[PDB]
Order: sequence, then C-alpha cells, then structure tokens
Amino acid sequence: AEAMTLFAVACAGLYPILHLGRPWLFYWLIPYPNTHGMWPQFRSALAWDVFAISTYATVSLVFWLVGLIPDFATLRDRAKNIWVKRLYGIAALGWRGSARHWHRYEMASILLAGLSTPLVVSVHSIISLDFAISQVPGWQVTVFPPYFVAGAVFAGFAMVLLLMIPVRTFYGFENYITLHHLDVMAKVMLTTGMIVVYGYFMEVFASLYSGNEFEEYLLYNRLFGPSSWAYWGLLFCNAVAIQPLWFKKVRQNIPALLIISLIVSVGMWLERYVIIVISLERDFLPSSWDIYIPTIWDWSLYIGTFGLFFTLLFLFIRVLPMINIFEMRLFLYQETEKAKQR
Amino acid sequence: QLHVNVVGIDCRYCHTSVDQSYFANIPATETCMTCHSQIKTYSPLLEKVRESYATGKPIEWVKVYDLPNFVYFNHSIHVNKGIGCSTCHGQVNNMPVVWQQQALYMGWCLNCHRNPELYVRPREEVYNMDYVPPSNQLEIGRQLVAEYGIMPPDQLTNCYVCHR
Amino acid sequence: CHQDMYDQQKYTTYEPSSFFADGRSSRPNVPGTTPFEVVKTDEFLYTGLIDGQEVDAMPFPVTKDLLLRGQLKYNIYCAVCHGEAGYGASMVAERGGIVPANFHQQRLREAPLSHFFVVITNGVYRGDPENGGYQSMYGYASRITPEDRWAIAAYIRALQLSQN
Amino acid sequence: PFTPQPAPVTGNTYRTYVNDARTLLNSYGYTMEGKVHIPIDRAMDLIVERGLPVR
Amino acid sequence: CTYQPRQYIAPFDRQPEGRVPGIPQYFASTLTLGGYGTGVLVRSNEGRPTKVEGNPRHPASLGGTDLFAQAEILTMYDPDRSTTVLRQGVPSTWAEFTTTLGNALTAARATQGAGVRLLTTTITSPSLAAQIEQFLQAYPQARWYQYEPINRDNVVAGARLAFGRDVTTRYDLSAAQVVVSLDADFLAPGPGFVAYARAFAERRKVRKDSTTMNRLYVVEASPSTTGTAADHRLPLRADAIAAFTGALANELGVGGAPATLSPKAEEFLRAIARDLEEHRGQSVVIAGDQQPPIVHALAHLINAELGNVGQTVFYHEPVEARPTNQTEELVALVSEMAAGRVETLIMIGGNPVYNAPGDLRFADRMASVPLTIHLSQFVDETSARATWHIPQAHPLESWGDARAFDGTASIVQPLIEPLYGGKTANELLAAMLGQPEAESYDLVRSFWLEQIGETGWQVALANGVIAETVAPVIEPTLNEGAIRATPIPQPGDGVEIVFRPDPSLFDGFYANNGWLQELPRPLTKLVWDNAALMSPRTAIKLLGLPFNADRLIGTEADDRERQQYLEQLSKVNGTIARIEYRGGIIEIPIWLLPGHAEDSITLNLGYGRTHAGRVGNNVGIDVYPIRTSDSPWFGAGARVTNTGRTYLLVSTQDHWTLEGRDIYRVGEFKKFKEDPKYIAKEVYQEEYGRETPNYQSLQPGDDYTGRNAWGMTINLNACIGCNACVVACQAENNIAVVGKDQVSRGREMHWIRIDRYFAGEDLDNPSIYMMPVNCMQCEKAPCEVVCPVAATVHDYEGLNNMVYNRCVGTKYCSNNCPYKVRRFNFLQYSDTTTETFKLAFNPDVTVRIRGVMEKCTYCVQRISGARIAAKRAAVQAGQSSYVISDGAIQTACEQACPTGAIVFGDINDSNSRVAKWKAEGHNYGLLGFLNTVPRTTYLARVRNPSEELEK
Ligand code: HEC
Ligand code: HEC
Ligand code: HEC
Ligand code: HEC
Ligand code: HEC
Ligand code: HEC
Ligand code: SF4
Ligand code: SF4
Ligand code: F3S
Ligand SMILES: [Mg+2]
Repeated sequence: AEAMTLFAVACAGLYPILHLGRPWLFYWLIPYPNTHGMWPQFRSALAWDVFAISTYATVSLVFWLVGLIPDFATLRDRAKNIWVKRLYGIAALGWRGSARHWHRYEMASILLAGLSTPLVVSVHSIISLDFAISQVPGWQVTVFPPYFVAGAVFAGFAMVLLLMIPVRTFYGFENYITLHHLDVMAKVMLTTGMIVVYGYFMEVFASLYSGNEFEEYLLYNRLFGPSSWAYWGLLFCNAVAIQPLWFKKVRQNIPALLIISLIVSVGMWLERYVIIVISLERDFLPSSWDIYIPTIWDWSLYIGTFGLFFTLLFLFIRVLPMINIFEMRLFLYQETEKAKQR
Repeated sequence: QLHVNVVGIDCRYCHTSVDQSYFANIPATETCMTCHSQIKTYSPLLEKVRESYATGKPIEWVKVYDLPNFVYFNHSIHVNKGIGCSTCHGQVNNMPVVWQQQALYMGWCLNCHRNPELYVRPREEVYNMDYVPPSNQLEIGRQLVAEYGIMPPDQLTNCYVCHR
Repeated sequence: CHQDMYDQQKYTTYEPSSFFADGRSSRPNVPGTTPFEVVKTDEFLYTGLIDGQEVDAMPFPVTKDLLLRGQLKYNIYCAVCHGEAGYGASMVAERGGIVPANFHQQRLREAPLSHFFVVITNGVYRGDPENGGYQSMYGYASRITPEDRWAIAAYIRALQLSQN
Repeated sequence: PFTPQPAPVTGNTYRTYVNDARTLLNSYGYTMEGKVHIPIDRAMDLIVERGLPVR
Repeated sequence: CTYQPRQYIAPFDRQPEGRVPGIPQYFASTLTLGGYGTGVLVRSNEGRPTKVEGNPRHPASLGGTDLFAQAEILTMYDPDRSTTVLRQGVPSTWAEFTTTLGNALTAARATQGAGVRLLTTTITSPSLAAQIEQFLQAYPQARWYQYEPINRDNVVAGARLAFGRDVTTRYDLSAAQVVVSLDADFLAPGPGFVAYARAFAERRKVRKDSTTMNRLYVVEASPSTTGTAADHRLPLRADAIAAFTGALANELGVGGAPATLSPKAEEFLRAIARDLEEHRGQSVVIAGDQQPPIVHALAHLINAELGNVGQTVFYHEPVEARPTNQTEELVALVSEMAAGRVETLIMIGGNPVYNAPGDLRFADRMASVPLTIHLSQFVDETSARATWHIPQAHPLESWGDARAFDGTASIVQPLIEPLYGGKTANELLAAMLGQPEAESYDLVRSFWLEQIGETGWQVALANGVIAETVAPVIEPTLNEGAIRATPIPQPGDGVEIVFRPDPSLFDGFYANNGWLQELPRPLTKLVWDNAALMSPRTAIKLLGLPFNADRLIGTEADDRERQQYLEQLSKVNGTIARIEYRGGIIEIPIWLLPGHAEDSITLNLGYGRTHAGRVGNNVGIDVYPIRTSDSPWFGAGARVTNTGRTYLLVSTQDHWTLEGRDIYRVGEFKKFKEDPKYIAKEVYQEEYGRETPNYQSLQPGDDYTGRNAWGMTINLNACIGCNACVVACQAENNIAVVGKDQVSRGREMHWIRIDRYFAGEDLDNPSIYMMPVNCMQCEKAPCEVVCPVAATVHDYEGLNNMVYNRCVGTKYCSNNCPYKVRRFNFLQYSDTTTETFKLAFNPDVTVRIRGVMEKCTYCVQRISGARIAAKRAAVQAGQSSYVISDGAIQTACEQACPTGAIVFGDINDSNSRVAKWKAEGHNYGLLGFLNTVPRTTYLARVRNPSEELEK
C-alpha cells in the first residue's frame, strides 16, 4: 500500500509540472529566494497543491523508509552476497532490533500515522479544492472535499485489489493475505462507494433544489448533453456495479471481485471526467461553449504513466519485500497470543 | 572619460532623447562628425566612424545595460521626476569603457519604486557626475517626493507599471 | 537562463534588421512627409528666409521661459566649442584646432537673428566647386527642433547683449 | 569581475574654461571695449524687455 | 553561459529630422476599399507603419475606421507581396519594362490607338483620373474600362434612369427618424460606412435625456450587419425587393406598381408605409447596389415624395470621376478581346482573371492579347496569366490621392519608402504617358500644387482633408414617367443565390490577409473558409435533411425545446451541397443561418483563390466562376442537391442561442422613456422576485476612491457586428493568427470577441444580437484568486494585470474567469521567423511566447503612455498632481469602432463620458450574480419598434 502510494505519487506529481507548457518554471510555484522579490500567491489552490503534493510525497516516503528499516535489517542478515549485505546494511542503518529501539519504533510509527491520517484527507481535499474554490457551477460544490476523499479511497482500493490479487496468487502469499483480507477490503471499498454514490445524489439534489439556471443546465448537459455518455457510464460503473459487493459470496468470488474492481477504476476515472471536463464544456456564456475531444497524446501520456507506475512497482517487488516481515511476525505473535488467552 | 570629464559635452548632446522618450537616443554618426571631420580625421581609431557617414551602415554598438524587452523602461519620467544618471549608471563621466554598474533586477528597480526618497535629487538630472547625495537624504528625499508628485509604492510596484 | 521573451521577435527602437539594406530597422524620414497637425505653412518658422534674405526678426515674441529654454539648449549643444560666455575659447577648441568664431565680434552683432537660425540649421560652408574646401559646424537640424533653434538665437542675442 | 578602477585623468579639463565663463556670465566686469558685462538673468531680463523683433 | 546574448544596437547615419527616437509619430493618409478612400491616421513607429487609426478630420472616418483599413497593416507586411518586375514570371527590371513599353507605345502611335486598352478599378484619384485623361487624349481610340466585382453600377444606373445624369446620393442619417433599407448595407463596410454608422448610432445611443430615437427597417435576403441593428427586419428574397419597393411606391402614392407578398411581408410593407408619410423629411429610403437600377430609381422617387431630398438625402456631383456601368464595360472588353481587336491591355489592380464573372471566360480571352500589363501588388492569378507584371506599391508606402464618398480628395502619404520595389499607378500612367522615371511624389505634387497651391498642399498634408474641394450639391429633376416606364422585375422562379461581398475579405483582395481570414465572419462566426448560407427551412426543403424547421416555431412557453432543436439543427453544417447555376457548379458546404430569407442562398465572393500567398492559398470555395455577368448579384435558378461528403466548417461560437440567461438585455424605447431602469427590473423580478438585487459579497476588494479607475462602456444599441474592433485590438496588441486547425480545436486568439445570439420567437425569423466581449476587468476577479504564481493581479488603477513573463501556464485562470475571455498560447502562435511579420509587431506590447495567457489589458500600452505623459507634463509644470485627461486614452478597439459603442475612460471622475454612461439606468454588468464587479459594463439594447409589427 505504501509502495503504490509512492508510485502513484510519482505518477501524479509529474502532471502539475507537465500540464504547464512552461514546465521549467515549476519552481516559481515554490516560495524560493529570488532576485525578483516575488512570491507564490498562496491563496490559489494550485499554490496549496504544490505544498500539498510535496508534503504528501515526503511523508509517504518517510513512512515507507521507517516501515522498511527493520525489513532492511532482516534482508541484510540473509543476503549471502557480501556486497549486498552492506547495501541493505546502510539501508537498515544497522537497525539492531531491540527494546528502547522498538519503543521509539512503535511510538514514532503510531505518531506518524497520526500525522499522515489527517494529512492525506487534507491533500485530497486540496485536490478537490482546486475545483471547489473555483466559480464554475459543477466545481463550486461544498460536498467536494469529503466526496473527493471518498472517491480517492474508492479508486485506490480498486487499484490495491487489481494489483494484489496477482500478488496473492502468483507469489505464494495465500497464508499472509487470506480470503478474509479481500472480504474486508471489499467491505471498505463498499463503504466508500456508498459515500461516493451519496455525493452523486448530493450533486443531483444541488442541481434540482436550486432555482439557478446554471446548476439545472449542468444536470441537463450531464444527463442529455454531448458528453453525457460519461455520466451514464458513471452511474452504470460507480453506482450499479457496487451493489454486488453487499453480498458475501460476491466478495469472496475472486474473478468477480477483480472485474468489479476494474469497473471501479474505470468509472472513477469517468467521475473525474464528469467533474472536470463536462463542467468546463458548458459555462455561463453560451458563446463560450465548446466540446472537448482528447487527442492521441492524452492517451499516450496516460498509458505512459501506467508504464512508469508498473516499472517502479516491478523494481519494488524485485529488490525489496512486498509484505512487512516484521509486523507479520508481530501479527503472528498477536494471533498466537489471542489463541493463548482465548 | 575623455569626452565628458575632459572634453566636456553634456549627455543630452549625444543622448538627445533622454527627457522626451523612453529611449535615450543612441548617438548617430553625424553626432561624431560635427567634431571628427576636423578634430583628427584620418586617424586609425575612427575608421569605423568614417566608414559610416559615407556608406549608410550603422556603427554596430554593443548594448551595455540590457533589459529583457518586456520590461519597458521609460527614461523621460525618470529624469523628469528628479532621478539623475549615476544613480542608475554610475559615474559614466569617468568611464573609459562603460561597464554595467549593477544588475538590472526587480530588486533594484522595486527598491527605488518602494523607497524613492533615498535616490531622488532636486532636479539637475542631467548634471555631470560631480553630484553627491547629502546627509539629509531622508528629509530632502521626502520633500522632493512630495514636491514632484512621486506616487505611493502601491502604484509604482504594480505589474503593468513596467511589464506590458 | 530560460530566455523566453528576453529578446523578442519584434523590432525595438534601434534593433538591427537583416531585412532592410543598411542594417537599421528604424527607417529614415520619407521626403516630403509631415506628421498629423504639423505643418510647414509658415516659412519663417522653419527656415530663416522669407524673401530669400536675412530678416532680423522672430516668428514668436520672446518670453523669459523661451529665453531659458534657449539657454539650456545653448548649454547642451552650442556651448561646447563656443564657450558658456560665447567667446569660442572652450576645450574642444584647444585639442584639435577647430578655431570656432566668437559671438561678440562686430560681424555677428550686425548680423541678423535669421542668420543665426540658418547657421543652426545648415552649418556653415561647403567644399568650394574649385580648389576644394571643408565643412565646419555641420548643422544641428536633426537634434534641435526649429522653435528651440530660434530660442538658441534669442539666447545668442542675450549673450551678445550680455558682453557688450 | 570587481568594480573597475577608472584611471584618474590628467591634463587640462573642460571645467577650467567652464567655470571661467560661468564667472564671466554673472558678476559684472569689464573687457577690451565693452562698457560693462551685463550679467545673464539681468541681460536676459533686459533683452526680453526691449524685446526681439517679431516677424 | 551568459544571461542574454550581446544585443548589438544600430544608430543612424543621418538622423531623421523631426522625430525623437522612441516616440511614435502619426501621419495622415487615405485607404480605399472600392476606390472610395477613408482618411486614416497611421502610426509611424520608427518610420514604418504599425497601426491604422481613424483620421478624425475626414469624412467616412469620424474617429473610427472599418476593418479593411485596420488590416491594411498586415496587407502591407504580407511576405508574399510582389518583389520584382516579372516579364513572363522570370524577374526583370523597370528599365527593361520601360523600353518594351516604349516599343509598344510607338507600335500604336502610328494609328490613333485602336489597340491599346486599360482596365482599372473605380478610380477616385483626381491625379490618376487626370493622367488617364491625358492618355486618352494622346490615344483617342483607347478606352478606360474600369471594373471591380464589388462595384456601384446600380446606384449610378438608377441615377441615369431617375435624373438623366450621373449623381451620387449622400444620406445624412443624423437627421433621420425612419430609415428604410431595401436590401441596403450602409451598416456594412463600403462607401461611407463609418460616417453612416456614426450618424445612425449617434441617433441610436439613448439616455434619460434623449427624447428621440430613430427606427430602422431593413428588407433583405442575406442577414447582414444592417440586418441586426434594425427594430424590424423582414427576410424577403432578393428577387422580391424590386416588388417590395414597387409596393412601397404604390402605398406611398407615387407612380409604382402593385405587388403580391406573404402576409408578414405585406403587413410589414403597410407598417413601413405608415412610418413613412408620418416622417416627411425625417425619413430615408436606402437601396443597396445588389438591387436592380429600378430599385434605386424608385428609391429616388420615394425620397422626392417624402421631402427627403435636400434635408436628409443630398444629391451630389459624381465623385467617381467618369462613372459607367462597369459590368457593361466588362462585357464590352471581353467581346473586344474575343474579336481579337485588343492589342495592349493594361491592368491596375483588380484581379480581373479571378474577379470576373465566369460566364465571360476571361482568362481564355486574356491569352488572345499579345502584350498585357499588370500592376498587381501581389503575384496574383492574373499576373500569372499576363505578361510584364509590375509590383504595385502599397498605399502605406505610396504617394497619391483618393476621393471619399463626399469627394474630399485626401492625399495618400507614404510612411515608408516602398519596400519591395514599389511602382504606383501614377508612375505607371506617367510611364505610359511617355516620360520614364517620374516618381509618385513629383506627379501628385505637380497635380495638386497649382490646383490648391503649395501653401494649401502643406495643410492638405498636415490635416488629412483638403479644405477647398468637395462634391458640390446638385438638384436634378426627377423623371416620374421614365421610372414608371420600366418593368420593375417580378420575383420567383425557384431557389435563388444571392452573391455577397465577404464581410472580412471584401472582393478577395484581402484573402492573403492573415488577420481577416482568422477574424470571424459577422452573423456566422465562420473563419478560414467559405460556406453557402441557408435558412433552416431552406436546407430542410432542399438538402433532404430529416428535420422539421417547425419545432423552431413557438413562444417562450416552449423556448428551451426550440433552442435545443436549433442545436440539433447544427451538425448538419458542413454538408457539401451540389448546386447548379446557369452552367456553373460550385459544390460548396452549407452553413445554417436562422435569419436568412427562405429559398435564398448566400454565396460569399472572395474565396477560392489559387495564387494568394501562404495565407489563403486555397482557402474557401470559389463563387466567381459560376457568377453571371447579366445579373451579377442574384439569380433565380438553382438546383441544390445533396452530395454527402461533410466538410469541416469551423466556427468560433458553435452555440447559437443564449440558453435562457441574462446576457443580452433588450428593452423598448417607450417604457425606457417612461422608466429607464425597467430593463433590469423585469429581469430581476423573474429571477429573484425583487426589483433590485442584493448581491452580498464576502470579499472586500479595494475602494478606488481618489484614483483614476479605467472602465469600458459598450452600447448594445450602437454595436452592429462591424468586427473592426476585433481587428483593431488584434493589430494594436500583436495577437497572433492561428490557422484553421487551431480554431477547429477551439484555440483562436482574440482578446475581444463578438457574441451573436439569434434569440427570438419562431427561431427562423429571429432577433440577432451582437455583443462585444473583452475582459470585464473584474474588481473582485475570479481569475486572479486562482493563478498560483500571482501573475494576474490588480493594480492601483483597478485593471487586471496579466504578466506574460510570470505565467507558467496553469490555465486555471482560464477555467475560473466566468466570461472565458482569457486566451492561451497553446503552441508557438507568434510568427517567430517571417521578418515582414516581425516588422508589423507594435513594440510597445510584448509578443507572447508559447505557454502564457492572453486577454485584453484595457490596452494598457496606451494607459501607461498617457500616464507617463501626464506625470511628465505635471512635473514639468511642477503641479505635483498628475491629472490625466478624459480623451487622453482612447483604446484601439474604441478608436476604431465606427458606431462609437465602445466608450473608455476614468469612472471615478464624474465628468468623463464613461462615468456618465455608467450612471444611466440601463447600464448593467455581465453576470452580476458572480460578485466580480465588472469595469466593462454594457448598456442594454433599447429598441424602438413600431405600433404595427409589435403592438
Ligand atoms: C549651437 C547649435 C551653435 C550655434 C548657435 C553656433 N555654433 Fe558654431 N562655430 C563652429 C566653428 C568651427 C565656427 C567658425 C566657422 C564656421 O562654422 O564656418 C563657428 C562659428 C559660428 C557662427 C558664425 C557663422 C559661421 O561662419 O558659421 C555662428 C553664428 C555659430 N558658430 C553659432 C563650431 C561649432 C561647434 C563645434 C562642433 C559647435 C557645437 C557649434 N559651433 C555650435 C554652435
Ligand atoms: C566634439 C564635441 C566631439 C564629438 C561629439 C565626438 N568626439 Fe571624439 N573626441 C573629440 C575631441 C576634441 C577629442 C580629444 C582630442 C583628440 O582628438 O584626441 C576626442 C577624442 C576622441 C577620440 C580620439 C581622437 C579623435 O579623433 O577625436 C576618439 C576615437 C573619439 N573621441 C571617439 C568618438 C566617437 C566614436 C564619437 C561619436 C559618438 C565622438 N568621439 C564624438 C571630439 C569629439
Ligand atoms: C529609482 C532610482 C528608480 C529606478 C531604479 C526605477 N524607477 Fe521608474 N521611476 C521612479 C519614480 C520615482 C517614477 C515616477 C513616480 C510616479 O509618480 O509614478 C518612475 C517612473 C517610472 C515609470 C512610470 C510609471 C508610473 O509612474 O506610473 C515606470 C513604468 C518606470 N519608471 C519604469 C521603470 C523600470 C522598468 C525600472 C527598472 C529599470 C525603473 N523604473 C526603475 C524611480 C525609479
Ligand atoms: C519594474 C519596476 C518592474 C516591476 C513592477 C515588475 N517587474 Fe518583474 N522584472 C523587472 C525587472 C527589472 C526584472 C529583472 C529581469 C531579471 O530577470 O533580472 C524583472 C524580473 C521579473 C521576472 C523574471 C523574468 C523571467 O525570468 O522571465 C518575472 C517573472 C517578474 N519580474 C514578475 C513580475 C511580476 C509578477 C510583477 C508584478 C507584481 C513584476 N515583475 C513587476 C521589472 C519589473
Ligand atoms: C535610472 C533607472 C536610469 C537613469 C537615471 C538613466 N538611465 Fe539610461 N539606462 C537605464 C536602463 C535600464 C538602460 C537600458 C534600457 C533597457 O531597457 O535596458 C539605460 C540605458 C541607457 C541608454 C541605452 C538605451 C536605452 O535606454 O534604451 C542610454 C543611451 C542612456 N541610458 C543614457 C542615459 C543618460 C544620458 C542618462 C542621464 C540623464 C541616463 N541614461 C540615465 C537606466 C537609467
Ligand atoms: C559623443 C558624446 C557623448 C556624450 C556626451 C555622452 N555619451 Fe553616452 N554614449 C555615446 C555613444 C557613442 C554611445 C554608444 C556607445 C556605447 O555603448 O558606449 C553612448 C552610450 C552610452 C551608454 C551605453 C548604454 C548602452 O547600453 O549601450 C552609457 C551608459 C552612456 N552613454 C551614458 C552617458 C551619460 C550618462 C552621459 C551624460 C554625462 C553620456 N553618455 C554622454 C556618446 C556620448
Ligand atoms: S465592437 Fe466596435 S467595431 Fe465591432 S461592431 Fe461593435 S461598435 Fe462596431
Ligand atoms: S473574465 Fe475578465 S474580468 Fe473576469 S477575471 Fe478574467 S479578465 Fe478579469
Ligand atoms: S492561472 Fe496563472 S499560471 Fe498562468 S495560465 Fe493563468 S496566469
Ligand atoms: Mg536582450
């Protein structure tokens, strides 16, 4: 989970640089000392985005490194090649698994979880807020930060499904990742899918309840407009296909769970399309109405970012272990201790 | 150094446009030829100057003070509002070959556009670089700022002041 | 470092051009052309000759501000190689040997004001058709506007009256 | 590239003639045949007062 | 590595005399559309023309100019302007040309001159008309034979029928109450367009003190720029305007003819005949040149009936030197070369191979002439056919003269020595006079000195106008019988093509102009292409389209479904339709035009050129080789059949109707007279149920009390869709031209756009509404709060400061500005290579690199220059005040609007025109519910309809 968070962060974080068209001046959004004496505006939501993605990237990297230090200590201790033992050695920093070191380990890991838990909610609230502070009718919606947070957990749980069913099957980790693991993960995805469907209802209620023409034409152009195909595929994907996950046999069925997670990811992408592109298509002045058609280069960059993600994931599953070796030994201890005290 | 401190020509003789336009006039060949058709022509240091004014090709001078061309400096409003040369160019009157005195930053330009009292002078913008800023530069600067109508820094640090 | 619009595609005041033949983007004045609301309908304002001779008069009456404008325009252009007093003896007259004429001789005191205006405009002398010759002061029509040339003539008269 | 030391010039300069003529402009005085140096800003006031001819 | 390259800098060898370097100079010249020249002020930046403004002293430029005058800069700096004398396409010199011309001259002086022939456009140049008169004196059998495709034959043939003498008609529209336009385009560019538009809109601009507002009737086939501004616009077939005019003569009481019409048309005609004969002397009947000569004859007869002659209609001496019937002179010339009589053919401009009607087959009889001559200004379609093509000097680099619509005869001035060679028509006519190497300076001096004198020539050069000369007033008797003894031709055979000048390309001479092809066409917004124009009923009946054009009919009770059906009526645009005219097949795509007359087709002349430059090398589809010389403007036989093969027809708007929002506020003059604020009160009662909105805002803003706050004012009653303001703000601010591909994507680069909105009942005879949209310069701007590098900020003066060098290109600032006026340099749009295009850039504005934003800055180079001028003149006097005049800043799209709808100035100062305009009750800001507080506000279009068609 930490690894694909870092790799999705590396895939995402190129896009604020890449979408500029003067991308070599990306550091101008960063407050840096210059001879000009200028500053970032700091009330823009892209100015919040730069701090947000940088802090999120750094904290997720920090959590990965402290989560990796004792597994580095094990991999140094079993490497059997002399030069690789130094390489995992300075990676482990000579971790020396011990009390008065494990105390600070659990203490700092629980506390960093306490730092990163509000943080990822806020960083995806700020990814929401780059639409939610804007005056576009489909973008100025007050539900957007918890709704984008729920959509993010929903799409991410889809991706963790789609990339851990092969890790469970092909690499023989069936005992470590049981079927109850996938059951509870489908349950949490079901929770976030209901909150996302509730967010769609909130959008429909905002457009119907309001007497404004612009919210009503938003709902019309989403429902019956030229780009209305994405909204119909959104209610087919992210709403109809999630009601299967209420039943346990659907959750325990591995091919059904994989394919429903794939529909979650595609319809989540469709939700971002409906939020951004469709609301930018038709605006306040009808002279400023135009269709958006992607080129081959948008899809080329999307497939290429899939390549960067999968490449970094494959180096991760090669040089480093993909399951926490410690905290599974601790989980083994906790399981046999529950089996002791009953 | 030889023309202004020694021979003694005022800078509006050659830069004739310094108080009318944004562009202080770069001197033509004819400006040299009022003197140098008689003051040692057939000299090796002036074969380019005598190559011009016979054929029409300009003497290709090299720009010393250079702005990046969307900054839009105006010379006339600086000399007219009591800012003389040698606050922005240094003592050019002593320069045998001219160097840039400081880098033309937004720091330097916004420094005078935020505190114009430190460098403003009681007119005499085009006076030779024998001028020295007095001790009461805060006092005489505030009086000259209020006297010339130098606007508040909330107006002079606007972006469409310089960039356009 | 990025240099985006640092040297723009457009032509600045004296930006060099490869399209024009001489190498100048700034083009010379087209002959016979005048700008909007600027006319040559009065010959005495823009040349010194009404009937073809010297006049000893002015188009506009003299004011103290016009006189001080003539003083400033004298001290920029004219006072180099003529002296602030007007006696010719300046420092350009020492290195080179131009030998400029003093103002306060009787030949110039008897001379009219329109004689002065013609001297500012067209310099004086030209190579004689036989036995050769040279040009001496080369004319200051491009640098001084003709109203300011008449102001220079007025301060010439102030200088001759000051020293007589 | 430190600030250049511009070589202190020698010989006569324009300033000697300039302040000699600046003394010669004001402050009254005599010459070879002229009756008195009427000063500039006094001779200037006189030459506007008796006027130049117009047209 | 160093921060910049060295930047060599080139001074002069001899300085230019009267200019301080770094200060633009303004020169007066003359620019001719169809020979009729409008007085222009052309900015001389460093001795080169950069921006064309209006010369305020001239007739047909009362401050402003039309769009072709404004794009004469990019016409002048076209890289495909002809560079050398070409003998047979191989380069030659002027000396070789003049030796051969002397040989051809002595070949025809032995006879009296039966072989030598000319071909010009309409020459309103008394220098050139004098020179051709001496040439016809030296060669008595030689003839002139002038022609342009956008000619004035029917106004002069109506003069011949009505009075027996070539007269012109000058309409004083400032003293008019009921202007009636039987297929007339006086609010479209042409003869006296700017003066007629200024007079019409000065009677249109309504305040609370205004007690009179005029009423326009236009009866037209093609919707046009005059069609929008009318209170009543009747779409009637161009064949039927003759019958409509005869029926108007019948009802008004003069000798005309009875006619039959549709009941909308017949009720409209009785409404016209009731508004006329109520305003006797205070009415104008105008006919356009498209219409036959009997329409102009009957218009003269009507204008004599209602007392309009001498008070609002003024008959004048012919300003076009010798007037003729130019299409009759054409068929005379083509028959002459068909007989083989023509030996020497001289063409001054005109593009006669391309611009002729195609029934003459002009290029096939062109090769019958052994020695031809072309003065061309572009290596063109005719200069390929003809021998001895001569470079023609552009008017910005030529010495000459041109008469206006009232015969003012202003002097064309060269702001630069001629760029690519350069030989004017006066120099060409002096070469055919016999003497070589005569410059256009000495020729027009020798004509105009000793005619007005040297001291008058100096004033004629300083001011634009000539004081003494004007067209004298004449009052010829009107033959009420000879007009009556004319057929007054009756409409109706079938589908009828109307031939129209293109509103941005005119006759096609401006087809190589990059600005004009990029500029969206009025009422269609089509760029870079030509299209057949249909009514929705017309295309439904003709193309076999499975639609109704009757679900477009209805009231406001089903308005949104009608708008959605009109949106469904789109995406059939671009359907290629094969028509058949009299022998000609054009195969042109169709564009739906809801204002169009039924069974009427509008093909636009000007496209389909082959030998234009890199701009418009094959743009559009040619209308000329189907056009028939017998009836050059319309004809009643057309076979519109479907073809399939849908073409990409590219528009700037895409969406046609305002979708039930408060964008364009419309009123009536009686209720505006009784209550000026009633326009907002009827809007806000439906939206909020309160007469006055209460827009609470969290953000404070700035106060702007003691400052010079710049604001724009646009009068919707006065704007017509002229589109000269878009070309002006393009020329002033170096906005790059993108191709057809980037407007197909939707990335046109226009700082001001015109919104055309088609809103009205029945949706096939709708009310058309043009709205200029620049940036509102929003005091509480949504577009500054989002852009993260603080590149669009507000200043002390309250105007949005878009900094191109700080933009990183987030394009968030696009998404949040609710009017979508910002423009992004998606690719490198600016011309980085072509040196002639580098000369056209105004150096007071940054030329934008790829990846930065763009929007109109309240034309801030002019604001900054006037600010520096005010502060310099304040410190020169010593006042320490810095007071800036109200007329100190005229923005370019204000300075070039012919109707004066755009008004700019300081709004804190109550004495200014813009603050007095903003104090009016029908002033409103666009999208008030977003708390932007615009500085560009709009006056609501207050109409003056009649009691017979609305009440
Ligand atoms: C500032 C524009 C002026 C004015 C008003 C005058 N001068 Fe000159 N001057 C110079 C030289 C070498 C002479 C002697 C001979 C000559 O030029 O042929 C003069 C003399 C005059 C005259 C007498 C008339 C005459 O014969 O020319 C007058 C009326 C006059 N000066 C006025 C040289 C110079 C300069 C050296 C480069 C400078 C600068 C000027 N003059 C400037 C002016
Ligand atoms: C008189 C008012 C001058 C004008 C304007 C320019 N020059 Fe000159 N220059 C002048 C003098 C009296 C002197 C010193 C005496 C001497 O001649 O050495 C100089 C010095 C120079 C020199 C050396 C020799 C010379 O011929 O003058 C050079 C090469 C020189 N100054 C360069 C120069 C240029 C390029 C000028 C045009 C902008 C120029 N000077 C103008 C007199 C005057
Ligand atoms: C102090 C020595 C300054 C330097 C460095 C710069 N400017 Fe300035 N400039 C200064 C003052 C006090 C004023 C006028 C004050 C006023 O009343 O406005 C100016 C004037 C300008 C202006 C005029 C704009 C305006 O007044 O609204 C501009 C645009 C301008 N100067 C440009 C400019 C640039 C680009 C500079 C950096 C090279 C620059 N100035 C420096 C004082 C000083
Ligand atoms: C004149 C006093 C200016 C004001 C006001 C502003 N800008 Fe400027 N800018 C100016 C100078 C003289 C410089 C130095 C050029 C350099 O890079 O050293 C700058 C610099 C900038 C830059 C860097 C340009 C680049 O790297 O492409 C930018 C982006 C910039 N300034 C932005 C900027 C903004 C947003 C301004 C309004 C608040 C602004 N400048 C005002 C001149 C002046
Ligand atoms: C303060 C800021 C000053 C003032 C007081 C003077 N100069 Fe100018 N100068 C200045 C700049 C930024 C530049 C370069 C222009 C640019 O955009 O980078 C210059 C340059 C000159 C030039 C070069 C041409 C030009 O300005 O475009 C000349 C010529 C010149 N300076 C002459 C000049 C004189 C005579 C001055 C005394 C009155 C003078 N400058 C003052 C900045 C400043
Ligand atoms: C002949 C008389 C002459 C006068 C007097 C003179 N200059 Fe110059 N100046 C020149 C010439 C030639 C150039 C262009 C050559 C160069 O860049 O050195 C120039 C250019 C300059 C430049 C270079 C700017 C650039 O970017 O190229 C500076 C700095 C300058 N002048 C300052 C002054 C000042 C300040 C004065 C007034 C005391 C002055 N000069 C007086 C001849 C003169
Ligand atoms: S914007 Fe200006 S030029 Fe264009 S139609 Fe309106 S008034 Fe005329
Ligand atoms: S739409 Fe216009 S007024 Fe609004 S922020 Fe953009 S430029 Fe400013
Ligand atoms: S949001 Fe700002 S970053 Fe540029 S594209 Fe707009 S000025
Ligand atoms: Mg540069």
